Amino acid sequence: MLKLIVKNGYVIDPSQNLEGEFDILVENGKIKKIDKNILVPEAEIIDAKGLIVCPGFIDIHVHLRDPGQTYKEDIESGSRCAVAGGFTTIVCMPNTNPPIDNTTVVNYILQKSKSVGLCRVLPTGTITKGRKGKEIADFYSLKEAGCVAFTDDGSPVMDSSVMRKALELASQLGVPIMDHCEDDKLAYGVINEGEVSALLGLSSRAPEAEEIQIARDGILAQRTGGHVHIQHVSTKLSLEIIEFFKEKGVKITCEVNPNHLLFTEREVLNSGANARVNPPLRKKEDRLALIEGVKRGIIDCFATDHAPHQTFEKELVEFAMPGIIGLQTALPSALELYRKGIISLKKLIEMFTINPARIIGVDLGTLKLGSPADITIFDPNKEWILNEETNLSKSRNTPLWGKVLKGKVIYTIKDGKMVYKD
Amino acid sequence: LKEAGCVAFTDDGSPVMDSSVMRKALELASQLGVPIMDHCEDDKLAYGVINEGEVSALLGLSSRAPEAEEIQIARDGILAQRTGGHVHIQHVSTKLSLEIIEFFKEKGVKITCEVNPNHLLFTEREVLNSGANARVNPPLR
Amino acid sequence: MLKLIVKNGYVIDPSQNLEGEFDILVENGKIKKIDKNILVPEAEIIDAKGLIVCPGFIDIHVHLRDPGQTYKEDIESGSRCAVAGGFTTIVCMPNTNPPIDNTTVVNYILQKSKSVGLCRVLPTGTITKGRKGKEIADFYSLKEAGCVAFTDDGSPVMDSSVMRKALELASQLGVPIMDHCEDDKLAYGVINEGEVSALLGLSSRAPEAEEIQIARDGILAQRTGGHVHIQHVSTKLSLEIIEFFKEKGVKITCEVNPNHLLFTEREVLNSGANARVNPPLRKKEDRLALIEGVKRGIIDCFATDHAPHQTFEKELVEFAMPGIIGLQTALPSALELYRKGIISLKKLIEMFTINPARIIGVDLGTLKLGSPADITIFDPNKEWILNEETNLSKSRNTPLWGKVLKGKVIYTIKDGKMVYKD
Amino acid sequence: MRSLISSLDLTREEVEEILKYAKEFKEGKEETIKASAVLFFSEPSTRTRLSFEKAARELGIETYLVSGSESSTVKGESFFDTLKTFEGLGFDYVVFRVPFVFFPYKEIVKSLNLRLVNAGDGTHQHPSQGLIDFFTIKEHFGEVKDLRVLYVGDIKHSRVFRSGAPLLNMFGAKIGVCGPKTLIPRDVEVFKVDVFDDVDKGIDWADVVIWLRLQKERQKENYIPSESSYFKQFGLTKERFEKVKLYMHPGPVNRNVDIDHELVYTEKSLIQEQVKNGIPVRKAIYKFLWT
Amino acid sequence: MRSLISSLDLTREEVEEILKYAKEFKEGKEETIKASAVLFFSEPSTRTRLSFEKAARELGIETYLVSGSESSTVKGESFFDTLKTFEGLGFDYVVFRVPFVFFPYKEIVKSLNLRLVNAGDGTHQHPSQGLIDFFTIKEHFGEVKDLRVLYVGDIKHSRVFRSGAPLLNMFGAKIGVCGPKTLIPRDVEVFKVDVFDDVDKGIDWADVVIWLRLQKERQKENYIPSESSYFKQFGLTKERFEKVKLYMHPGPVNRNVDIDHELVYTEKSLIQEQVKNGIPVRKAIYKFLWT
Ligand SMILES: [Zn+2]
Ligand SMILES: [Zn+2]
Repeated sequence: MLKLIVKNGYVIDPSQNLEGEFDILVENGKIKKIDKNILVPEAEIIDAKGLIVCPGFIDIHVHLRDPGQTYKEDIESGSRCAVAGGFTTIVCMPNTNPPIDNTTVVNYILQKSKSVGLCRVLPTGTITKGRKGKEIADFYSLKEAGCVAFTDDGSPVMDSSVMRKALELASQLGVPIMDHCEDDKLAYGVINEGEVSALLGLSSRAPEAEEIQIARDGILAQRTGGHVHIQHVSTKLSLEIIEFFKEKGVKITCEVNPNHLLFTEREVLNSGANARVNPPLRKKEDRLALIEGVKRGIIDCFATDHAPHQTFEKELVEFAMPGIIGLQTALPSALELYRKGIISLKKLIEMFTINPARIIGVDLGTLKLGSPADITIFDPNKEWILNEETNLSKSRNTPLWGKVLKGKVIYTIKDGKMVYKD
Repeated sequence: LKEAGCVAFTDDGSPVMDSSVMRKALELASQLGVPIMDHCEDDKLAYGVINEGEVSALLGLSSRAPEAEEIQIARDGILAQRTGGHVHIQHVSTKLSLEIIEFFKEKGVKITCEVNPNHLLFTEREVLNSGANARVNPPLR
Repeated sequence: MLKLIVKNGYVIDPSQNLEGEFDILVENGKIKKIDKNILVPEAEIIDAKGLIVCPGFIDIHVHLRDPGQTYKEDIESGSRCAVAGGFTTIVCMPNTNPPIDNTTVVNYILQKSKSVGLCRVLPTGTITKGRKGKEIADFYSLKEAGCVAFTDDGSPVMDSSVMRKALELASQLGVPIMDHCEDDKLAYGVINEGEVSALLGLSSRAPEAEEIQIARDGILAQRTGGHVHIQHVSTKLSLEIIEFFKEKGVKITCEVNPNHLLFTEREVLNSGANARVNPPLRKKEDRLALIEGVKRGIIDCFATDHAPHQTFEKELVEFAMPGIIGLQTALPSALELYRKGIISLKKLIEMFTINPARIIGVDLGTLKLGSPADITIFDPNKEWILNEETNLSKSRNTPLWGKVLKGKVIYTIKDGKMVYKD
Repeated sequence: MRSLISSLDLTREEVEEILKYAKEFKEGKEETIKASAVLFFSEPSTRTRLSFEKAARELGIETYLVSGSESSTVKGESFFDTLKTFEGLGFDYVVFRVPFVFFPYKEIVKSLNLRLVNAGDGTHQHPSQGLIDFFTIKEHFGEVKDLRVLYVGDIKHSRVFRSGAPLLNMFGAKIGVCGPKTLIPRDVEVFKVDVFDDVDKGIDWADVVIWLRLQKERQKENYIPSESSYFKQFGLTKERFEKVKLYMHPGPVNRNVDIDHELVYTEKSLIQEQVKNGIPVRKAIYKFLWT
Repeated sequence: MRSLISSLDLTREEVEEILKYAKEFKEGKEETIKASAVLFFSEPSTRTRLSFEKAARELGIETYLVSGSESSTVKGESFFDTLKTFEGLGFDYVVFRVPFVFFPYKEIVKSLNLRLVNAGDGTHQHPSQGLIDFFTIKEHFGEVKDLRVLYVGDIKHSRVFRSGAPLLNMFGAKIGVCGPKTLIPRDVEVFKVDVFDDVDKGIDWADVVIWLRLQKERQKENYIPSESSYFKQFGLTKERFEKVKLYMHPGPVNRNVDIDHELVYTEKSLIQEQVKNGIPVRKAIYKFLWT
C-alpha cells in the first residue's frame, strides 16, 4: 500500500493537544492527514472502532542483552516484546558484553536492529571505558555513531569528578547523562534496608545510596549546565530532592519503573528472587510517594528497565541477578493509575510518548503532520495473562507472571507498517 | 574519646570520602549523644588552591569547585535524616549550600551550620589584594 | 535485467578445464549457460571482444583496517580496491581494533560489508584472545558466526602447544589455521638479515625465524591432521620445507605476496619505508626461488597481503609500520610471470581463483553451471599507473607507486551485477 | 630594574614600543647590550630557551644556562633565594621558566636588582609567546583590530592563551575559544571571549586559529578520552584544512593530535613564522628592559 | 647547503680535501667562520660533543648545546620538526647525535637550509670518527694503502666501523674484523673484509688493531656470556700486548673488557692521538661544509 488509514479510533496526541474521534492517513511512512471520516479508494484500512489511538510508545530504559547474554534476551526477542507492548522506539542500555564503549558495538546494534525491522533501537554508550569507572569513554565517537545518552548502568559512577567531566563533555555534544544512582558503599546488599532485611537477615541496600547520588547529580547538572536523567527513583526523599533542583531550572529529569509503583519490599516474601531489583522495592510509604510523584508531575516518564534474567539466575534471593522484565507489562501496569483516578488517560500517554521523546531529544512521541507514522492502538479494558502462551521475552522474571492484566495493545505501527497485531 | 571529654568528631581539615564511613560515624556518635562536625569538600572536586571563579580563570591557579562543598552538605543532611544523627556543617561558603541546608532543616533533620566571618567580609578577589593570606578551605567565593 | 550476457570474450575456467571463445548467460545471479554465440532479446550485454573472461578473483589475505584504523583503509575503500583489481571475494585479517575475537566484531564486518555490496568479505578470527598469545580464542562461536580461518596475523604463535591446540580445534570445525611464521626471538628488527642490514646497521629479521615456524607448522599439521596455510613465504629453504611436507600428504598450503616476486631487500635502498614488510624482502636468490616455487606448483595461490599504512607511518625505515598495499596491483604484478614465460595464463588464473577457493573451502573460483556469477574481465596488455588519479586505497604504501603497470581489469561482476568498470 | 612577568602589566604604549623594536630587529637592526643573563629553565623547553639564548647572544649579552634546574629541587631553597643568588652573582637579567605559578610577584620583583623575564610560569603567563603570537598575526594582517582569533584546546592550563588574549583584546581583536568543555574555565568570560562548542563553527568564524598543544597527561586526568578522539573532535584534520583560513601553534606540534602530520607546513600555516619571529620579539624584550 | 651524513657519500677528492684541512689545522692554521651551530646530542657523548664544540669555537662559530635532548622525547614532535625549528632559529649548522638510524636521509637533507653534521645515528654512521681514525692511521704510516686494519668487537652495532671501513677501502687498505660471532653481520662481506675467528690470528695479521667499545648491554642480550670472558677471548690483554703492532680505540675504553687497564697509554697506543686529532678533523669538516 502507498496509503494507510487508521479508521474509527479515539485519537490522543498530547504534544499537539489533540483529542477526539479522528482517522489518520499515513503515506510513505509519515503522518499525512488527521481528519474526521477519511477515505481514499483501496488505501489500506485498520479498524480501531472502540480503541485508543496515540503516538508509538518510547521506552528509554531497556536491556537487550545483545551482545553477549543473548540466552537472557536478544535484539529480536527484545524488539518483539517491545512492539507487543506498544513501543516503536526503545533505548538500549550499554551494559552488554562487550559493553557499548566503542563504535563497533554501536554499529553492530544499529545494523542488527535494522535487520529485525520492528522497532527503532537507539543505543547509549558507557560513561567510562568498560564501565570500570576509571576512564571516561569516547563520548564524541560514540555520539557520532548514534549513541543518544551515556550511562554506566547498572553501575554507579563513584568519583564525582568523573561524573562532573562526563556531564561537561556530554552537554558539549547536546546529549544527556543517564545515571543509576546508588552509592556502592551504602548499596552492596540484595534488598531494601527495611522490614524484610531485618526479619530475614538478607543484606540490604540503603535508600540513602540512591538519594546521595541524586543530590550529587542535581548539583552537578546545575553547576555544569548538563542534562542528567535519574534512572529509577524509588523513595520519597529522592523525589523531594529532584523537585528541589527542577524548581531551580536545572536540567534534571527522572523516570519510574512501574514495578516500584506496584510492589513494596514485601514482594520479596511473595515472589522471592523475581522481586530482586536495583534499586530495591522499598516500603509502602515510598510506593505511595512515587504515585504522588507521577500525579504531581515530578516524574517525567515511565521506563520499564526491562531487565531479563534466566530462571537459574532467580532462585535464592542472596544469589539472584537483580532485574525485572516489563516491556509487555508496562501498559496494563500504568493503566491502574488511570483506573484508580490518579492520572488521566492523556497524562498516561504523555509519559509513554512526548515526555520520554523530549528527554532523549528525539522528534518522536507525536502525530504531527510530517512526523514518522509511529502509532500505538490499545484497549484499556481487555484482560490477559503474561505466561508461556503470551511471553515474548526469553526470560520470565516478573512478580506479574501469571497475574491477570487489564489493558492491552491491539496494534503497533512503525513507519506506516504494521509490526504487531493482537 | 567521648568518655575522656571529646564533644564532637571531625576529620577536619579532611573530608570523609566514603559515605558508609560517614554514615557509621553518625550512628555511633548519635548513640553517644554527640555531633559530627564535617568539613564538606569532595577531594576529587576540590584539590586546587582557590575558588573556581574569575581569579582562577584569570591567573591559572588551580581551583576548588563550589560543588565539592555542596555535594557533601547534601550527603550529610541525607545521612543525618536517615540515621537521626546530628551533623554540624563547618564552613558554609555558597548560596546553594545554604539552600540545601534549609531544605533539610525544614524537614526536622538535626543539621546545624556556622559561618567564618571571613566569608562574610571577603570574596575570591581578596586573593588579588592579600595573596596567600586569602587562601582558605573552603575558598572565598 | 533478469538476464545478462558476457559476449565475445575469451573464457578460461581452469576448475572445469574450460577454455575458448564463449559467451556466458547469467540469470538470478548464477551462471546459467556457457555457449558459443548466445542471444536472448533485451538481456543485458557486456562486450568482452578482445578480453579475457575468468572466475572472479579470491584474495585470502587482506587488511581492511576496519574496525579501528579506518584512516588507513576501511571496508568500503578496501572493497573498492578489491573490485578495481578483479576480486569478488576477499578474506579479511583479524588484527583490527577491536580484534576479530568475538562474534560482535564478526557480525559488524559481515553487515557493513553487506551494505557496501561490492565484494564478498569473509572474516577470519584470531588464534588467541586479543591476539595476545596466551589463551585460545573461541573457535566455535567464531566459526559459527562466519569466520573461515584463524590467524594471529600479524603476530606469530610462540607456544607450540597453543598452535597444536588451535589446529586440533580448528580441524574439528573443518577450517584452516593461517599462520604468520616468524619466530619473534629471531625476527624483531626491521628488514632482512642481509646486505642492506649489514651496510646500514638497521636491525634485521633472520630468514630462519620464518623457516623454523614453517617446519613447526608442517609437523603439527602432519601430527594433528589439521590444515595449515602458510601466509607469506619469502625464502628458498621455506619452499623446500613446505614441499617436504606436501610430498607426505600433509594438509599444508601456502601463498606468495607478488611483492616478494618483484623486489629484493635492495628495494629498501630505492623506496625506503615503502619496502618495509613482514616477512622482509629477501635476496635475489630467494626471489628467484619463489618464482620457481610458483612455476613448479609448490606455492598454491597469490594473496596480496594488502596492508595499508599512512605516509606518516612510512618515513624512517626504523619507525615505519610494516606492510605494502596490493589489491589493485596484484594482476599486473602476476602478469609479468606470464610475459616472461614462467607461467601460463590458465595457471595465473588458477592461482587467483580455484586454488585460493579450495584453501578456504569455499565453492567459488569457478564458472560451473549453478554457481554464483562472480566473473572477472581483463586486458593483459593495457597500461596504467597507480597514482593519485587511479588509487582507491586511502593509503599509497607500495614500491609500485608511480610505475607503469601492464594488465588491467575492465569489468568485475559480483553475483550477476556489474560492480567495477574500467 | 625593569621586569616582564605578565601581559597584564603591559600598557598599549609599551606593546607598541616592543613590537616596533621587534620589527626593526626582524629587518636587520643591530645592537650591543653589554650585560649578562642567566637562563633558568627549571622546566626545560629547548625551543624557547634557544630562542631567548640566540636573541641574547646576537645582542652581545653573555648567557649562562641552568637547565632542568640541573636536577631541579634544591630542598630548603626557595625561588626567591635562587633569584637572590643570581643577584649576588651580578647577573643583569634572569630569564626563568618554572613549573609553578609565580604569584604574587609584584613585591618580590620590587625587592630584586634584576631584570626578570618570565619565559613561562606554570599555567599562569608566558608574555613573550603572547607577543610573538600577536606580532605574527599583525605581520600578516597589518592590524589586529576586528580580527576573530580562535584558540583551540586546553584553555584552562594555557599560559600562552593568558598572555596573548589580553594583548589581542587591548588592540580590538575578538577572542574565541573551543576545546573540551572540561578544559574551558567556567569564568573564561574574564577574557571577553566567544565560546564555541563545535570546532567547525569556530573554524568558520575565525580569521586565524591557534591550536594549543594538547598534553598526553590530560587523558589520564580524564579531561579527554584519548588523543585520537581529541584530534577527531578538535584537531586540524585534512577535512578541516579546506575550511580553515590561517592557523598557528605555539609549542611543538603534537602531530595527529593538535594538527594533521601533513598540515604543519602549508601556505595556510604561520607555525614556522612564529618560530622565526621569536628571536626578534625576544631581542625587543631585552632591549625594552635595558633602561 | 652542504651536509655530512655518511662516509658512503664522500668521494676520494672530498676525503683528500678534508684531510688536507685537518693537517693544516693540526699544524696551527687559523680561520674564522662567522656562523652559529647547534649541537643536538639527544644521545649524550661528552667526548664527541666537546670535540665538535671546541673545534667550532676555535673557528669563531657560536655554539649552542641541546643535551640529553634536554629530557629527550618531545611527544608528537619529529626529528624533522626539530631540524625545521633549528632552521627557523637561523642556525647554520646542526651537529646531531641521535639513538636511531637516520635513514632514508637524502630527501630530508635536501629540504632543509642547514649544514647537517652527523655525530652518530644509532648503529648507522659516525663520519667524523671514521675520518679521525683514517687520519690517525695516515699520520702514523704516511699512506693507508695496503695496510691491514683489524677491527675487534661489536661490528654489528658499530657506526664507527661503518664510517671508517669504507674510507680505508677507498684508499686501498685491507679491512679485517674479529669479534663474537654473534656480533659479526652475516653479509659483512659488503665491506670487503677478512674475518678472523681467533683474535690472536687477527693480531698477527694486523698493522693496526682498532678495539671497538664493548657495551655491557650485549651480555644481557646474550651476545656474550660476560665482560671478563670477552676480555679473555677478544680484548687487548698483557700477553697480547707483546704481539700487537699498534692499536686504537674510538670511544672511551671499557677497561679490562676492551683493553687492559695498563695498556691504554703505551708507545704502541694511538688512543690519545685519536683524541688529539678529533678537533683538527672536525674543524676541517666545518670548513669543508662552509661553501
Ligand atoms: Zn538498567
Ligand atoms: Zn597480514
